[PDB]
Amino acid sequence: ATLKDQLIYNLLKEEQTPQNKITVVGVGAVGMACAISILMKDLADELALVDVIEDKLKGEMMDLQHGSLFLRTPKIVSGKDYNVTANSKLVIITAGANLVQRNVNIFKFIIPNVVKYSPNCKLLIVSNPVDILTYVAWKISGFPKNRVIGSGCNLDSARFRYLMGERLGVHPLSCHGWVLGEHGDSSVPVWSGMNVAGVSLKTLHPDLGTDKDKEQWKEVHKQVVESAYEVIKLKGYTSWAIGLSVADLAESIMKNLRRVHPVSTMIKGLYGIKDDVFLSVPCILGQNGISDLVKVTLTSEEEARLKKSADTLWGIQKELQF
Amino acid sequence: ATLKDQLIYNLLKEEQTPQNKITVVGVGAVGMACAISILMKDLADELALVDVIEDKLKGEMMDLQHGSLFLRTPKIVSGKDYNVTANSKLVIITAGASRLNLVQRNVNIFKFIIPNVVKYSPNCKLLIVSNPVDILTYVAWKISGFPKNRVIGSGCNLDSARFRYLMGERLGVHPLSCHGWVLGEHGDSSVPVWSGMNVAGVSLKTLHPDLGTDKDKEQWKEVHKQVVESAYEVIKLKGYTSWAIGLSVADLAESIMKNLRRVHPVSTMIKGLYGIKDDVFLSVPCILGQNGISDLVKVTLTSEEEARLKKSADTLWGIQKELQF
Amino acid sequence: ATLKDQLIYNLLKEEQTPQNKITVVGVGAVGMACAISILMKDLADELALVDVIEDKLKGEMMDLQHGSLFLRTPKIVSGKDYNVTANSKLVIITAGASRLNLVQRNVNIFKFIIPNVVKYSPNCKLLIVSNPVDILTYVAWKISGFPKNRVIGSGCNLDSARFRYLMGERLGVHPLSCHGWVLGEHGDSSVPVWSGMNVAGVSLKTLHPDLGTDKDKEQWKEVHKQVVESAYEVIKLKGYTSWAIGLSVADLAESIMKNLRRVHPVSTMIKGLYGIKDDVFLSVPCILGQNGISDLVKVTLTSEEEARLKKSADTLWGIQKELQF
Amino acid sequence: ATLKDQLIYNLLKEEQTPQNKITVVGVGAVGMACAISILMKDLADELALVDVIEDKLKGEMMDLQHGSLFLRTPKIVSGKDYNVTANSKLVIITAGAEGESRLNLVQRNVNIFKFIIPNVVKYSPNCKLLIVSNPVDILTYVAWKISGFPKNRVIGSGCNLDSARFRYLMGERLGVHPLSCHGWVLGEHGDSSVPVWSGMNVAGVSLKTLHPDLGTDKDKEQWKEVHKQVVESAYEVIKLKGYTSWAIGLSVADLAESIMKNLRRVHPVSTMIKGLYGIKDDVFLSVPCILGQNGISDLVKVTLTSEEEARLKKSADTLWGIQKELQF
Ligand SMILES: NC(=O)C1=CN([C@@H]2O[C@H](COP(=O)(O)OP(=O)(O)OC[C@H]3O[C@@H](n4cnc5c(N)ncnc54)[C@H](O)[C@@H]3O)[C@@H](O)[C@H]2O)C=CC1
Ligand SMILES: NC(=O)C1=CN([C@@H]2O[C@H](COP(=O)(O)OP(=O)(O)OC[C@H]3O[C@@H](n4cnc5c(N)ncnc54)[C@H](O)[C@@H]3O)[C@@H](O)[C@H]2O)C=CC1
Ligand SMILES: NC(=O)C1=CN([C@@H]2O[C@H](COP(=O)(O)OP(=O)(O)OC[C@H]3O[C@@H](n4cnc5c(N)ncnc54)[C@H](O)[C@@H]3O)[C@@H](O)[C@H]2O)C=CC1
Ligand SMILES: NC(=O)C1=CN([C@@H]2O[C@H](COP(=O)(O)OP(=O)(O)OC[C@H]3O[C@@H](n4cnc5c(N)ncnc54)[C@H](O)[C@@H]3O)[C@@H](O)[C@H]2O)C=CC1
Ligand SMILES: Nc1cccc([C@@]2(c3ccsc3)CC(O)=C(Sc3ccccc3Cl)C(=O)O2)c1
Ligand SMILES: Nc1cccc([C@@]2(c3ccsc3)CC(O)=C(Sc3ccccc3Cl)C(=O)O2)c1
Ligand SMILES: Nc1cccc([C@@]2(c3ccsc3)CC(O)=C(Sc3ccccc3Cl)C(=O)O2)c1
Ligand SMILES: Nc1cccc([C@@]2(c3ccsc3)CC(O)=C(Sc3ccccc3Cl)C(=O)O2)c1
Repeated sequence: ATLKDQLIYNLLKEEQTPQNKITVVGVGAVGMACAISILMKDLADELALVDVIEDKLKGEMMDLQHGSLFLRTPKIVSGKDYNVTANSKLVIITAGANLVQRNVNIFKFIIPNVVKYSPNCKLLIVSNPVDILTYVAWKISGFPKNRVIGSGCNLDSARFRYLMGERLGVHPLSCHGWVLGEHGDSSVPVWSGMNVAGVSLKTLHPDLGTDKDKEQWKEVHKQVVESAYEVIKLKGYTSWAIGLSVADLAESIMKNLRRVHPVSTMIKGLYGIKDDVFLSVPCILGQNGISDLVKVTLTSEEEARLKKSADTLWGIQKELQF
Repeated sequence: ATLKDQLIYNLLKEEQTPQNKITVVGVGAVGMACAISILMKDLADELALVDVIEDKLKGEMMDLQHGSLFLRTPKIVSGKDYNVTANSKLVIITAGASRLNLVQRNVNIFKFIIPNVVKYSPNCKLLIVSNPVDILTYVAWKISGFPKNRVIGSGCNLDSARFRYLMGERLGVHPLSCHGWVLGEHGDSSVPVWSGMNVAGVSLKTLHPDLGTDKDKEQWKEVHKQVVESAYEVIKLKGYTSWAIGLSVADLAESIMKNLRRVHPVSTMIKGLYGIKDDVFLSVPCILGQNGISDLVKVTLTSEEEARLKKSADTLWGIQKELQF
Repeated sequence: ATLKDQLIYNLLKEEQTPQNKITVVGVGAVGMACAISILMKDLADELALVDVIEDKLKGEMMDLQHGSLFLRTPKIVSGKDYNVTANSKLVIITAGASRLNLVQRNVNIFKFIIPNVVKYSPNCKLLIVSNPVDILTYVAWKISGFPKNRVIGSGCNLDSARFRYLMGERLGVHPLSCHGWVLGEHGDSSVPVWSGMNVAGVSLKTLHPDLGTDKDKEQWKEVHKQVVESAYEVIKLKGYTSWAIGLSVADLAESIMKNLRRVHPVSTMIKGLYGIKDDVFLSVPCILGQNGISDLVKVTLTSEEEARLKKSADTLWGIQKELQF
Repeated sequence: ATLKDQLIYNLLKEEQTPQNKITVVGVGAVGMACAISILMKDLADELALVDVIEDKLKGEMMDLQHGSLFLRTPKIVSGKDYNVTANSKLVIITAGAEGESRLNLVQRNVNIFKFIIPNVVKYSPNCKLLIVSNPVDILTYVAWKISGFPKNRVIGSGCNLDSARFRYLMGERLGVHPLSCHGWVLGEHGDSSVPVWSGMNVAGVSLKTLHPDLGTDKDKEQWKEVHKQVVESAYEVIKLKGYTSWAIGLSVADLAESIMKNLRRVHPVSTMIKGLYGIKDDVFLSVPCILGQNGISDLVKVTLTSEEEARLKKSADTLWGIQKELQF
């Protein structure tokens, strides 16, 4: 008899399926930071990694497996073939190649393959331009709107709260503030909702977020955009902050928490938007993905900025060939 | 008054010393993996990062700070100057660069780092990750002037973790329940201690006396060979290794910061054991806590195992006695 | 020689002291729920338990110690003598029993406890849970002689947590995303701050102007009424409350031990606010960290809310001025 | 429109069948310690509590729900009716029943299980059953017989706590964390448990090899006292506080973690041992078992000395003696 058979008596060999499986597509700095953060948060019983660069993919999988002793995710798998992703509860897309067209072409291959092996999964899109690519994943997959989630303004809001926390000398967890709309350069800081312990900063300081503000709090949102380009300039890419923010969304979904996050969802029917566009609003996240969304009261200016983003996104999206 | 003063009334300005500070020196793939793993394990109330590449260092610090909302480490700092590292409980060194020439280049790097670390955190524990780890732990010990308990080498911690992963894969059991120790010199010359390999206290060697020999039909020696083979394979495939070392270092940091007194295979002063008479650092199971290595486990080794550690000690001392401090 | 000496070689026999010690005074249902929650959150390297009932105290300590394999707190100690509490960073008081006769009995208990706590941990933060919490936080502050930042009352922490649970149930949103503050005097006379009630920064009062009034067709005033009613209902149903308070106390302990600077509704010296001139403790949002309450949030209250806090401060002072120290 | 409808736009009202649900039957000190430990370890997305004392059950549920802000288990439910337990992955039985007969107390607990087990099976036919109620070895057998479940899905807490206490005591003597002190207590849970001296080690270094007198009466250091103290400790906690709760709750949550997360870690739990150590009867005894999503998929075959083998066989004979007389 083998040493294994001498040591262990088997009761049954019955075929089993993962109960809390997560797949990460694209093993670049973003995908790998998502992976390590998900692993250290014990959110999955199985992690699958997919990429087109086979050697890097194998190396990344092996490196994570070598740290198994320090984790509570018993199975880590990888492959170019999507059969490794079968029965995933959540599929995170961090894969990426004007730039719009080549990322749409990457999705044309990825999304049907994801849908084939995990037809009941929630899709979480991180790849940029995130608002266009969440629409692209929704269009290709044929999934209901609740199961197609864009990372959207989750990171923008996290950076905003970090900067707010630094100015006030308070932990970001206790500094509330929402950055909504189009992810990136065109995002909207909702000044009316910025508060500490339910105390509105705008009520205390009516000049908040205006050019007349002597303390120039508008700079806090300007620094959210500036910080992102600064990190790229300094280290060539960003990874840690996005990975942590994605694992926070993954936690709400995997644990059915029904916490509210600023993520990209199909906004048709709000703020005079009549087109099939995805923009960030506060969404309730759980086991069914986006089950509900918060209807934020926006000022005329804020509403106009979301409508302008929606018009620009639809302008690009109506010319898209699938 | 300012909006801050309108919103918040201050009771005291008194800002005390950080109580559970960790410093990571070198922000390459290894140091950053150590950093993220330490952050996600809530081991520090302050994290300091140091490197000579100023742009990369700032970018890495900012990227970690941007994830603050999702962490419980309220202060993340960085700088080329070691004043940012003041009052660290633990300092992790991952900085580094013919073989005697390569080691000498790391000695010259350590000649700059170690006095600067000692200046700002004289009571810290030093955790050496930089390769060749056994030699560089000796170098850090020699330069710092610290007692042996406060100078810890990552040593065979990763080698053992990989061994347990491979053992777990062969047996269909979680690595946490697969016990096995890889000791001695970190890397190619490490020693798998076959006598201690067990599941639930059941010795694999007692069940299978050929275990770890060339006459073994199942070739369990391949499990230790795969520990060394895997490391080169990861380098070939992605260019470096990061995740496994980062996780293993954070596991050591946890025992130290939380004074757990768990047993880990780390590099310590082995003079006085296995006929070793030279000032060399080799991995043995050590009890880790608030004062670093307080104790070590005296593993019963066979004549062959003892000879391999003695040969490693002789080779290490041969390189060490020629180094310029 | 001994088996221990054959197995383990000792490097140093250095006497060490805990770096993150927490003491719980009173091992009743509340005290023990605080201890298990603190243990499962890895907040302490040492946990000390104190009580006057010696058999129950020993039994509780042993029961916790027997679960050590599943915890990361290496030392659990207990005793009637306060020498077991020496060098505590945080001391949690859950000890205690006409309503006025009751207060004086708790004052008598505190006259023994507080000097003993101060003697062995002069630099600790005191966290008062025992009822009437606002009066007993004042009593602990007066007896200890500690600055106001190091005397914290559990106050409206639990009231706010229950409010957020009830708000969450009505809206179908996790309590973490349902923001609402219950301030002032803990218990029956607490104040729900309707203006701050929000989800994602969207004011419920702006959306529903009748919120918190008798005109309200949805009767949101019942949410605050149910916070008070729930507490008496749990007592009626199981005889005491433990789990919710223990979890809420461990959340405060986390901000203090980890120097998080998160904002919590806790009882603090409110003299100088809302026209209050007496030495009384009431709940306001406080920034909690390594120095206890370093700062407080100045909540804009309506004239009605301000009047309720002033009436509570007058009533608390009325009881306080008659206490014998 | 309601304030909720003004604030929130609903995408779908559809509620999925429970995905990672745990049920705790019996809300005494043991059940509630299991419940708080499971909650603080984020093992379940839904926790169900069942008991026959309706007021205490409601009070315990409400108390846990009031701490929701500090937890990541979004749904806590309770009831006397087992419809609240539907689709549980794992069902933990802690419900239990002045000097009566040995067979008398067992039959009282058997009567309770005759009501519980069919109700559990009705609403969660595919669950894993984890038995904590005493006498655990007999009651795991009873749950197995009544349920009709395959042996892999019926797990007894067994010697999990005995081993945890042993490792704590070993750790205290050696000045090492219990996580690094390895040692197995097997067989019959409680008074008749077997310390496996041959497997006692630190870093793979056998204590028995270093100290051949280990676990014998001639031992000058009396290491037998470490196992004697495991049994003595249990009675001492009962004498001092009236019951035990924290240690059992933590040990049960550790088993729940391996099952819910399919970890395949090895634990000393009670399993149907027929076919081992000359045991021919349908009895449950503790051996190291691999725990995962299908419950006990495998077991470790520990080499026992003649004396150790004899003690397990004597336990098996005693347990079968009681079981063959039980009225179902
Ligand atoms: N939405 C947000 O808040 C943030 C988004 N990002 C985005 O994340 C994306 C990725 O960032 P990086 O990891 O730094 O890029 P990267 O280029 O380093 O990694 C991308 C990976 O995708 C892979 N890939 C390409 N085509 C593929 C295919 N057909 N199937 C599977 N994998 C494929 C590549 O081989 C590559 O490994 C970018 O689009 C970036 O803009 C980054 C930070 C924040
Ligand atoms: N002992 C073990 O088990 C393992 C050790 N390693 C070792 O970790 C070390 C680092 O690995 P990588 O991060 O991939 O190398 P790396 O070259 O990518 O990073 C090294 C960093 O050290 C910095 N550095 C150089 N001189 C410095 C100085 N005087 N002060 C401060 N920083 C300085 C560099 O600028 C660089 O950022 C290597 O020596 C490697 O062999 C890696 C895996 C496992
Ligand atoms: N502020 C809040 O939000 C909440 C406060 N509470 C309060 O917590 C307190 C305790 O509750 P329980 O644990 O249920 O009461 P308990 O009576 O069961 O426990 C109190 C313990 O204090 C001990 N004790 C009495 N005198 C002592 C002394 N001089 N030194 C040390 N220990 C002494 C007792 O022996 C007893 O074990 C009560 O005052 C209760 O009102 C409970 C829930 C919430
Ligand atoms: N196996 C082990 O290692 C350990 C086992 N235990 C055992 O756990 C059991 C429970 O301990 P305690 O909580 O202290 O006892 P307890 O008497 O305080 O609690 C038992 C609960 O079961 C309930 N119950 C009774 N009949 C029921 C029924 N037909 N359906 C639902 N619930 C019912 C009771 O109402 C009661 O609330 C005991 O049998 C004890 O021996 C305790 C410690 C360790
Ligand atoms: N790994 C990687 C590679 C390329 C680009 C990036 C990017 C990037 C893009 C432009 S500047 C930084 C991708 C990306 O969307 C973000 S967030 C962000 C970007 C611009 C403004 C405001 C915010 Cl919050 C970000 O922080 O990083 C990351
Ligand atoms: N990031 C980085 C860069 C260069 C070299 C390395 C290295 C490396 C060296 C040669 S092959 C891999 C450094 C290093 O010592 C290890 S562990 C290791 C190495 C060889 C054999 C057995 C073991 Cl356990 C390891 O895994 O990684 C890492
Ligand atoms: N363990 C124990 C024993 C006796 C009394 C209590 C008490 C209690 C007191 C009066 S009614 C319930 C102690 C106590 O202050 C609380 S919180 C609370 C109490 C009353 C109203 C609103 C709130 Cl949020 C509470 O929930 O529980 C607990
Ligand atoms: N809650 C409660 C109520 C009554 C009895 C118990 C009991 C008890 C039984 C006899 S002495 C203590 C139930 C029980 O099995 C245990 S473990 C145990 C018991 C005896 C010896 C060795 C061990 Cl490890 C234990 O620790 O506690 C618990």
